[PDB]
Order: sequence, then structure tokens, then C-alpha cells
Amino acid sequence: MEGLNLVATALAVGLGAIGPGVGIGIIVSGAVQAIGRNPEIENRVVTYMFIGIAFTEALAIFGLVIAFLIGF
Amino acid sequence: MEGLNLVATALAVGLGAIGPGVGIGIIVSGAVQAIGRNPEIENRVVTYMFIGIAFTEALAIFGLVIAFLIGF
Amino acid sequence: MEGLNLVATALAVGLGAIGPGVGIGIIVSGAVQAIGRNPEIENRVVTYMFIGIAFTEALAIFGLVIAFLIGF
Amino acid sequence: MEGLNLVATALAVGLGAIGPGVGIGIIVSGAVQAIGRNPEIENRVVTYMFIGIAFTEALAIFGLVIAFLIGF
Amino acid sequence: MEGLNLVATALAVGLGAIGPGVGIGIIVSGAVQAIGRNPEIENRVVTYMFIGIAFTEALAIFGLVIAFLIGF
Amino acid sequence: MEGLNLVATALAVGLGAIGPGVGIGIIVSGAVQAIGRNPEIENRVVTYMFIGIAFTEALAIFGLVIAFLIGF
Amino acid sequence: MEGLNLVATALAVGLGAIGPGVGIGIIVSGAVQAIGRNPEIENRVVTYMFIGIAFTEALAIFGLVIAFLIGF
Amino acid sequence: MEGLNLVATALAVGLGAIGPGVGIGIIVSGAVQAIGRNPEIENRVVTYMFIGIAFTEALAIFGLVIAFLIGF
Amino acid sequence: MEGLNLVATALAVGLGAIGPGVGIGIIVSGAVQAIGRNPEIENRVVTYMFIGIAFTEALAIFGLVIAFLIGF
Amino acid sequence: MEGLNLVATALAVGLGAIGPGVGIGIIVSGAVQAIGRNPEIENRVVTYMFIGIAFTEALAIFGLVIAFLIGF
Amino acid sequence: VGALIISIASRFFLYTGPPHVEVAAEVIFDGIPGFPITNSFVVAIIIDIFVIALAVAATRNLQMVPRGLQNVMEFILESLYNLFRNINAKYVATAFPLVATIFLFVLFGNWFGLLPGVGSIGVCHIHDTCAAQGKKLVPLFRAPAADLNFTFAIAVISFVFIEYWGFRALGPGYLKKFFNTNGIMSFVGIIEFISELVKPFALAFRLFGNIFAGEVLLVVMAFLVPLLLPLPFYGFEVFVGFIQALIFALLTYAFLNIAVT
Amino acid sequence: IASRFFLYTGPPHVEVAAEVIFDGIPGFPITNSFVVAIIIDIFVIALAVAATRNLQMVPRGLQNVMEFILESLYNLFRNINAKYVATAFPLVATIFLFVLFGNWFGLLPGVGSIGVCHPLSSVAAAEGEEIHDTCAAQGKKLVPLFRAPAADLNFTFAIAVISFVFIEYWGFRALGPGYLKKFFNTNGIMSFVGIIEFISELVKPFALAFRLFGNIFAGEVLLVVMAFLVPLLLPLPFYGFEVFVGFIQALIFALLTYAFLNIAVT
Amino acid sequence: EALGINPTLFIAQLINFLLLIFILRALLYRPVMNLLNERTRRIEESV
Amino acid sequence: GINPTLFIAQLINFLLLIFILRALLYRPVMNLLNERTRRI
Amino acid sequence: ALGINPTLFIAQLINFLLLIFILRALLYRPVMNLLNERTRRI
Amino acid sequence: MEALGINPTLFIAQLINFLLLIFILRALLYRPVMNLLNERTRRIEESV
Repeated sequence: MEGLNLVATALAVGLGAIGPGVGIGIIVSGAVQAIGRNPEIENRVVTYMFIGIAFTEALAIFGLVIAFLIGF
Repeated sequence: MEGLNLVATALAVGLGAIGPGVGIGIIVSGAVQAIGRNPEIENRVVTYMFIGIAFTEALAIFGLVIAFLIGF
Repeated sequence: MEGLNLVATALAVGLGAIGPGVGIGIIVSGAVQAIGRNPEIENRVVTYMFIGIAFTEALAIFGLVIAFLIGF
Repeated sequence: MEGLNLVATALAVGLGAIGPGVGIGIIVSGAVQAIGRNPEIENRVVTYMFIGIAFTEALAIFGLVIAFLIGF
Repeated sequence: MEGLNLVATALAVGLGAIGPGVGIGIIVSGAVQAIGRNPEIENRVVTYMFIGIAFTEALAIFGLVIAFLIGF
Repeated sequence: MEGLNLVATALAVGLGAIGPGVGIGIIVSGAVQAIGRNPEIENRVVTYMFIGIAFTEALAIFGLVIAFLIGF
Repeated sequence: MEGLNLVATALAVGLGAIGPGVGIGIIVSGAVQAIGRNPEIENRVVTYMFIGIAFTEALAIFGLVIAFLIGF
Repeated sequence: MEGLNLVATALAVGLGAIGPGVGIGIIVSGAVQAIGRNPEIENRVVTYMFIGIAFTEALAIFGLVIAFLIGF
Repeated sequence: MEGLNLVATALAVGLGAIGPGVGIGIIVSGAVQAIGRNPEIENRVVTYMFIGIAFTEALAIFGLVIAFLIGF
Repeated sequence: MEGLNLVATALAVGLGAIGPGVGIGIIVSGAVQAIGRNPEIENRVVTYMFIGIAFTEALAIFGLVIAFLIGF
Repeated sequence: VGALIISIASRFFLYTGPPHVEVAAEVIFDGIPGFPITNSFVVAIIIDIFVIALAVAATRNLQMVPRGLQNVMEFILESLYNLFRNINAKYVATAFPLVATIFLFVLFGNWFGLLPGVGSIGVCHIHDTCAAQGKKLVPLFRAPAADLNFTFAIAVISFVFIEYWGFRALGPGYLKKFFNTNGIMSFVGIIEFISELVKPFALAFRLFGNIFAGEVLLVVMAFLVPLLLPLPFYGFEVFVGFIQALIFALLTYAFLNIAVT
Repeated sequence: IASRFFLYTGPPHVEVAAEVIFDGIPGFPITNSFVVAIIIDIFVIALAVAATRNLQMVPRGLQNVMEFILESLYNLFRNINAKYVATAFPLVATIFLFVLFGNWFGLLPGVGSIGVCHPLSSVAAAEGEEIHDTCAAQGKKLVPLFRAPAADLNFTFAIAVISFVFIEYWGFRALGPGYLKKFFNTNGIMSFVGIIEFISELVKPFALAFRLFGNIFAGEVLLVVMAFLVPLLLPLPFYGFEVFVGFIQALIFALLTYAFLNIAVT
Repeated sequence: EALGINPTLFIAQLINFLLLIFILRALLYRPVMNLLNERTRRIEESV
Repeated sequence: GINPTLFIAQLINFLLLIFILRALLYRPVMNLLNERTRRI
Repeated sequence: ALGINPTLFIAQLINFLLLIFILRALLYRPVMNLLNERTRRI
Repeated sequence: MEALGINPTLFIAQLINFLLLIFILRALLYRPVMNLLNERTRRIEESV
């Protein structure tokens, strides 16, 4: 088919946004609630938040990679 | 067959909006609950909340730009 | 493949409604729950809540915009 | 395909009523729970609740509108 | 390609029933819990409960009303 | 094609199961938790629980009846 | 085509799985938590829990029936 | 078009995994939390927990069975 | 079409990952919270976490093995 | 009808990101919340959290494997 | 009024025809050798005239005790000022004229679209009136928020305002933020930069899409059943216009607040 | 660190199949799964007799490790049902002690490499190598000599069916004719849930067999694929995850067997 | 003249606008006037 | 849609509106509010 | 295919039964006896 | 052997990966395990 390669990039980027987006949302919400409940642990909590975001962000990055493997 | 590029733009934008929307929604809800429970920590909370949004919306933003690269 | 533009418009609008709709619902529920737990924080909560309402919906708006571009 | 317009209008209605439906459900549940504690606050949480609905329903409305722009 | 219309009908009742349905659930659940914590507010709570349903069901009703138009 | 009607009835039944299934799950979980919290009010909440079911299940029935129409 | 009946069977079974599966999960989690918070009422809620399942899984059964018919 | 039976097998297995997976996750999380809150009841909880799984996982198995009917 | 086997493999793996991923996340989060609330109950909470994780991940494993059979 | 391999790779990557993304988000949020309420148990829960991640990411890794088995 | 309405079938008699109003751009109202007066510029001038008229009516005397229209104007201005003070402390005076003018203007623009004859009254270049002749009918009084030009203009003016005030508040450092951190504010910095860049586009598109969808929704509901069916939608739109105005104002001010801090 | 990820020497493809039959010249054919089952039977028996050959106080060495593992399993099963913890212990202990070493044998070097046959060579501009196999001659497929025992749907199905038979027998052992009372009892709504529970009990052995076989097969195939992508330093975390998940599956197979037995008896 | 008027659409819009105004005056008339009077009284008493 | 003359005219009109309301709608009412607040 | 050979299935079942009995008579019984001795002679 | 067939290069990769995994496990998961075994045997020594 003439298309079907733009659709691939679209699907990859979109679903890589679908998953990690909610993942980061839940991570930040829970972490910030923990900050509010117990302020003096903030530092530790913050670190884990970022770590979690990384373990989530990479997934979206993978999707982007697929786009760069088709868009380019 | 011939309009597949339009389907690609639509899929990219829609699926990029599916996830990050819920993510930033959960972020804002958690941050607001943290403000309500402990107003004094509010400042700190807010910053992290925005940071989370900065990440989550970013994914959606990616999808948007993909549509541009596809539609344009 | 006639009518593929209509399918693209429908997909864009549908997924844009899918994501930020739940996002807005979660934001408003969290804000009203925090207000109910502590009324006095309302003045400092609502504004932040509205910010979230204008973030998630933004993504949905993006879809609508793309839809209009696809439709027109 | 000649019938793709019908599938498009069906997707416009069906996909557009997924997010807003859950959003309205969450908003009303949160507002009712926040009414359960401190009934004197009933007024304010109602206001925001309806405001929240007026956002979520809006998204669904878009879908509906798009359907009537395709079906009709 | 006549049968496509049926598929459209299937979507209109189908997808349009997966959003409100879940939402209705949450509404009733929340309402019931609010009745459990504070029985004396039940009446008012019940009101808003039904009000919420009157919105969510409406969305599903939309998914129905176009479906018959698609079927006919 | 000659089989798109089967796909239509399958989609209708499937999505009508998708929505009200989670709706019933949430309603029954909330009702049971509220009964456990306040056994004395059990009867009352039970009624509302069933009412809630009678709404969400209705949506499923709609989808089901569409299959019954697609069947004959 | 030729495999459209198989696709319909798969769609019906799968979606009827995804709905009532989460419904039953939520029902059992809520019932278990209520029992843990109040063992004396356990018996009562147990019946209600099963009743809830007897509805939710019922939906899945419908989907399965649609398989057995399409599968003759 | 080539064999659609492979796509049917894929859809059946995938959706069967989609639903009961989240159902089992919620069941186990709720049961573990209830046990941790009130250890004295754990055995009873465990019983119902497994019962819930015995339902939810069953749905997924159905999909798998359908796959082995189509794939074979 | 022609390469539908690849699409089937992708769909099976993807949806199998979709379901049990959220299931495992919920299980681990709930069990960790239960351990944090009551550190003395960790001994059996961990075992229940692991058996629930196995139950959930079995569905993703079924998806992966089905896709491997389709792929190979 | 020709470039279906790209669509398959995109679907695999995207949905494998969809599932484990939310899984990791829930895991990290729950673990950090448990740490907040009980700091001295942090080293006891973090491992479990990581263990949970090592499972969820595994599912996503599976998708990546397929993306490198059909995308090659 | 009972629920046993028999006029539900008014489409048999009053058939509005297909929703001809679907233009997603600016339509010229008057042909002039200079710049063309679009359908949105005329209504923008009308709303400007109305705003100035109410201002001079409530400000010709400035009575101590507020009564009549002066009380209404004082109430709305005080509510907006209190909201802005809640959002930010010291920069209320700096941004108040912009963020209150934008609120009033887009509010009256949104509420004008619901006026009867907006989608009906028009100029010749079911079958309307002009289509009977050779000249097509183009409608008059298209709400300024429905136009993409006006929304883009107010969005870009808000963007310039936010950037200028953030720069003036935080020195040259605001221009580069803390990109030199390389540990945290390195990948987040570009993310926030692109978010700020897409902020005006979202700000304009929200208003444009909402108002366009409202107008086409009213026309569509007239197409379906043009009696008692679009009353709830009229209520929803008269609500959502004011809500969108307030959201736009509060949002530009909150973006200023997050820019300075 | 990452500069040594040379793929100039790597496998040509990813060979994937179910259990493959060995030569089997006489009757009663034996497969690659039923040579590793025998080898792990020998290993487990030798380990047991070594731990047993000298039993005394103050355990240290093989006996200490065996006692620790056995008492950990005993405590795990006791927490579920202390009445049958000793009546059914041999089955749910041998299941673990066999499946664990079965899964851990698949990770040993040479699994999927030695077969019985019943830089320049690698392709450029590709991330995976294309070096052919030793028994490319005669056009054979190089049937692997050693496979994971649980990676075969025959051994895993066998352990699932023996577990199901054990559960059914010892639920029937002390319940009276109460099984007919748990299912289709026509106690109002209890009839439907009884039928569903009977269906679940019927599909339980299938679920166990499919779960274990799929997990082990997926682990081995992921290892082969990761080796294909990058021969070295890529499948290290995946090897760690595979050994962990093999031990995990070995444990939860026995755990689920005993849990189902407990839910049957009570 | 060049006046373009859609008869049915204009009539429907006018009827809907009149009904909406009537329902608003039925509902959103006492609260807004009461709030205005409360603000007026509060400011007046501060003299 | 993106007519530069049109949006430039709209931008100029909006700037003129905010600069005519400040000296007529905002300065007088803000002065009155300042007098009222400074009165207490 | 799946290769579910009934002969191979029966062979695996017999081998597993023999392993069960051998381990019960060789490992589980002596170790449980020693555990009971060291937990009841305390 | 007339029947033995060995992958020339995949076997080397498997060997290297397994050796690295064994070394890493000995570096990390050999001290806690030995510590637990020593604690158990010392507890049994104390009990006797």
C-alpha cells in the first residue's frame, strides 16, 4: 500500500504516549502525596520518583526510536 | 489506499492525547489532595506537580509534532 | 478508499475525548474531595484545579483541531 | 468502501463517549463523597462538579457534533 | 460492502456503552458509600447520584439514537 | 465479505459486556464495602445497588438486543 | 473473505473476557476487604458478592454464547 | 487477503489476557491488603481470593481455548 | 492481505503485555503498601504477591507463546 | 498490503509500552507512598518495588523482542 | 409546561435544512479595496462599542455607594481582582488590564453567538433566502472567538506579555532558565521550553474549537429538531462561553505566575 | 564497556520449535526433553543421597542447604494448610526440586547449540550475524541435544495432570460425596457459581501446564533472540531475569498445587 | 438590500432564545438579584 | 484563516481596547476601590 | 506442531512418579525425621 | 562425532554470558546466602 508507513510511526508514537503518560502521572501523584504526608522524607521520595519516571520514560523512548527508524 | 496519511495524523494525535491526558489529570488530583491535607508543603508540591506535567504532556506533544511531520 | 478522511476525523475526535475526559474527571473529583475534607483550602485549590482542567483538555482540543483540519 | 461514512459516524459517537462518561462518573462520585463529609459545603462542591461536567460533556459533545457532520 | 453498515451499528451501541456504564458504576458506588458514612444526608446524595446518571446515560443514549439511524 | 454481520454482532455483544461488566463490579464492591461498614443500613444501600445494576446492565441489554437484531 | 467468522468469534470472546474480568476482580477485592474489616458480616456480603459475580460473569457468558453460535 | 485465522487467534489471546489480568491483579492486591490489615482472618480471605481468581482467570482461559480452536 | 501473520504476532504480544502489566503493577503496589503498614505480616504477603504475579503474568505468557507460534 | 511489517513493529512496541508503563507507574507510586508512611522499612520495600519492575519491564521487553524479530 | 410536548415533530413544518454553516475560516462581509472586513471584525467592533458603552454608563458618575449597573461592574471587577490576587500577589496591577479586557471581550463574544439570527441573518455573497437567487448566502455576526485570527492574536499577545514579564522579573536568567545544571534542568529545560512554545497555540485553539463546536452544535440541533430540543444545548453553550472566558483569563494569569516564579 | 559489543561472531537466526524428537532408533522414542529429564533426575537423586549419606547434628554443607530448603518449603506449605502439609509434601516438594533444576538447566551454555542432527562470514550492514551452523552439511536443522524439561508441553502436561489427579483424589479422600455438593447443588444462585467453579477446576491443570511451559519456552526464546541481536553483554540482565523467573515458576507451581489442594479439602 | 434570512432557522433560534431567557428568569433571577442587594447593603453599611 | 492583515488588525484593535479600558474602565474603578479600602 | 505424543506423555508421567517415590524414600523421609528429632528433642 | 553438531559461535556467546552471570552472582548473591547459612548453623549449634 502507498501509506502504511506513516501509520506505523503514528501508532508507535501514540501508544508509547498512552502507556508511559499514565505511568508518569501515577508516579508523580503518589510521590507528591507522600511528600505532603511526610515532608522530611522528601529527598528520598523525590529520587525514587525520578527513577520510576526513567523506568517509564524509556518505554516511550522506545516508541520514538521506532518512529526514527521509519521517519528517517 | 490514498487517505492513509490523514488516518496516520489522526491516530498519532488521538493516541498521544489518550494517555498523557489521564496522566496529568492524576498528577493534578494528587497534588491538589496534597495541598488540601498539608497546605504548608504546598510550594514544594506545586513544583514537582509541574515537573510531572512537563514530562507527561511532553509525550503528547511528541505525538502532536508527529502529526505535523505527517500532515505537512 | 473513499471516506478515509471521515474515519480519520472520527478517530481523532474519539481518542481526544477518551483521554482528557477521564483526566478532567479525575482532577475535578480530587479537587472537590480536598475541598470537602478542608473547605478553607478551596481558594488555593480551585485555581490549580482549573490549570489542570486547561492542560488535559488542551490535548483533547489538539485532536479536535486536527479533526477540523482533516474534516476541512 | 461506500459505507465508511457510517463507520466514521459510529466511531465518532462511540469513541467520544468513553472518556467523558468515566469522567462524569468520577466527578459525581467525588462530589457525592465530599458531600458526605461536611454537608454545609454542599453548595461549592456542586458548583465545581457541574463545571467539571460542563468540561467533560463538552468533549463528548464534540464527538456527537462530528458524527452529525458525517452522518448528515 | 453493505454489511459495513451493520458494523457501524455495532460500534454505535457498543463503544457508546463502555464509557457511561463504568461511570454509572462509580457514581452509584460513591453514592452508596456516602450513604454508609452519613445516612442522614442520603436523600440529597441520592439526588446528585441520579443527576450524575442522567448525564452519563445520556451519552449512552446518544450511542443508541444514532445506531438506529445507522441501522435504518 | 458475507461475514460482516458476524463481526457486527460479535462487536456489539463484546462492547456491551465491556462497559456494564466493570460497572457492575464497581457497584457491587462499593455496596459490599458500605454494608460491611454499616450493616444496619444494608437493606437500603442494597436497593440502590440493584438500581445501579438495573441501569448499567440496561446498556448491555441494548447492545445484546442489537445482536438479536443482527441475528434476525 | 473467509476468516471473518473466526475474527468475530475471537472478538466476541475477547471483549466479553475483558469486561467481566475486571468486574469480577473489583467485586472480589471489595468483598474481601469488607470481610477483613468486619468478619461477622462476612456471610451476608459473601452472598451479595456472588450475586454480583452472577451478573458480571453473566455478561461474559453472553459473549461466549455468541461464539458457540457463530462457531455452530 | 491471506489467512485471517492468525489475526483471530491473536485477538482472542490478547483480549483474554487484557481483562482477567487486571482482574486478578485487583483481586490479589485487595486480598493482600485485607490480610495485612487484619491477619487473623487471612485464611478465609485467601479462600475467597482464590475463588475470585478461579472465576476471572477462567475467562482468559476461554479465550486461549478459542485460540487453540482457531490456531489449530 | 499478505503479511497479516506479523500483525497477528504483534497484536498478541501487545495485548498480552497490556493486561498483565497493569495487573502486576497493582499487585506489587498493594502488597508493598500492606507490608509498609504492618511489617510483621510480610512473610505471607510476599508469597501471595508472588502467586498472584504468576497468575497475572501467565496471561501475558500465553499471548507471547501464541505470537511465537504465529511468528514461527 | 505490502508494508505491513512496519505496522506490526509499531503495534508490538506501542502496546508493550502501554501495559508495563502503567504497571511501573502503579508500582513506584505504591512503593514511594509506603516509604513515606514508614521510612525505616524503605530498604525492605524498594527491592520488592524493583522486583515488580523487573517483571513489568519484562513484558515490555518481550514486545521489543518481537519488534526486533519482525522489524528485521 | 408538561412533558407531553407535541411540538417535538416541528421539523415537518420548520425544516432548517442541512447545517450550511460549516466555515472554519474568515468570510468577507464588505468588499473594500483596502483590508477586508470579515464577519468576525464587524462583531468585534460591535462588542467593543458595547463594552465602551457599558463602561461609560457605569463610569460617567462614579457614585460612592454602588447601585444599578455600577454595582454589577464593580462586582465583576472585584471578583476578578480577588481571583488574580489569589493567583499572584504583586503582579495583579501589571496584568490586570490585559487579563480583564480579554475576559470581558471573549465573554461577550461567546455570549453573542447564542443570539438569535447569528446563523440566519447574512448577506448575499433549507434553501435559506439568497440561494434562491444566484448569489450564495454568507452569515453575519460570526463570534470573534469562532475566528482563528482573533484567538491567535490574543494568544500571541498573551505569550509576548508572559515572556516579557518573566524576563523583566528574573533578569537574563529567565531567558536561559538553568540549562547549565546538566543534572536535572538539562532535559527538563527543553521540555519546558517546547511546552511554553505550544502554550499559546493551545490557548487559542481551546477558545476557537469550543466556540466553533458550540455554533455548529446549535445549527445541528436546529437541523435535527428545531423546537425544544436545543434548549439544553443553548443553556450548555451560554454556560460554556462564560466558563471559557474565565478559563482563558485565569490561565494567562496563572502562566504569568508560573513564569515569574 | 559498550565498545566490546561485537556482533561479528553471532548466531545466524533464531531457531524456535516445540520439543524435537531425537534419533530414537529403538521403540519407545526419547526426545531432547527426555534426556534432560533423565539427567536432572540423576542430578537430583545424587544431590539427595549426598545430603543424606551422612545425617547428624550441626548441619553444615550440602546437608545444611538441603535442610534449609526443605524447612522453608515446609513452612511455606504449613502457612496454607497445616493438616496436609506432611500428607502431600513429597509431591509439592519434588515438583519444586525438579522444575527448578529443569529451568536452570536451560540456561547452561550449549542448550540449543550442541545438536545430534537426528567476521567475514557474517552479513554486513545488519545488527545480527549470519554465521551458519556446523551441521549445515547434509542440510540438517541441528536438532538441539539439550532443552529445558519444562519447555516441553509433555513433561509439563504430565506434572499438571498428576497434580490435578492428586488434588481430585485427596479432595475426594476426606469430603464424603461433597464434591457434588460444591458444584451444581441447585441452591438458588449457588448452582451457577458451582458450575463455574467446576469449569475452573477442570481447566486448572491446563492453566498450570500452559503457564509453566510458556514461561520457560519464552525465557529460552528471549535468550536466543537477545544472543542473536548482540552475542555478548546484552543477554546478561535477561539471563539474570530468566534464572530468577525459573526459580519463581518452580516455586509457584508447587505453591499453586498445594493451594488448590487446600481449597479442595476445606 | 442583500439581506440573507433563513426563515425556519431564524424562527427556531428566536423561539429557543426566548425559552432559554424565560427559564433563566425563572431560575437565575432571585439569586443574582439577592447577591447584588447583599453587596449593595454591605457597602452601604460601611458609611 | 491565517490572513496576516486580518490578525494584525485584530491584534491592534485588542491593544487599543485594553489601552482605552485602562484609562476609562480600570483606573476609575480601581481608584474608587482604593478609596473605599483606604477609608477603613 | 505441539507434539503431544501419548507415549512420551506416559513416559514423562512414569518418570515423575518414580522420582516422587525415590525422593520420598531417600530424601524427604530422613530429613523430616531429623527435623522432628531436632525440634522435639529441644 | 558423526552426529554431534555444535553452533560454532552462539555457543561461545552463551559460554561468555553464563560465565559473566556466574561471576556477578558470586560477587553479589554469595555473601548473603553464606551469611544466612552460617547464621542457621550457628543457631543450631547454640540450640545444642
